[PDB]
Amino acid sequence: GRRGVLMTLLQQSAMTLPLWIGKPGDKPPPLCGAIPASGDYVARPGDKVAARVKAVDGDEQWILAEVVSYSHATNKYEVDDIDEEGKERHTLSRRRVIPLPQWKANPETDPEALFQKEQLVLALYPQTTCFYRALIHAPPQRPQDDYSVLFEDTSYADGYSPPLNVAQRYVVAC
Amino acid sequence: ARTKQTAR
Repeated sequence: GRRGVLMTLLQQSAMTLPLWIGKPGDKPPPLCGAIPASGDYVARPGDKVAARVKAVDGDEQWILAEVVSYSHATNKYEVDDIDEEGKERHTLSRRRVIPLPQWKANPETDPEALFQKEQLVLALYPQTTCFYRALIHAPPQRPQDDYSVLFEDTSYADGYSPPLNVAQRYVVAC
Repeated sequence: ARTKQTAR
């Protein structure tokens, strides 16, 4: 069903994210883990993004999406929802598009390319294709590991979810 | 998209 197709697609993308393998003297590039995009970077068609989209009824979400085009005439992207049920190709300003990392940072070689404990991030919430505010609880220790995060969640008395796992592909700066 | 509100 659609649920399964979606979750499978998310796994595929998380798992296929290449590990950055430098040699002595190299630094992790832009979009390796937590290293931000260069100033005035523009994502390429096919690249995955978090995209701030307003529904017809006004609800704003950061959704998982893919760049379709960028117009230098208007400085706007087109992006497509990675969910087939999202039938609208969205036009967005650069401020509504955050490139996802193109490399996984290896905690054993480039730990400065990971988010620090208690950093505020946007992270994809389990069983969804959307990003929400969270604090880093634990970084990955090994290249296969997920982040552990605490989502802001007003259904808890302290305002945070328990530790939930999110892959490096799906954690970006807030 | 699949939202948290839908998910929960």
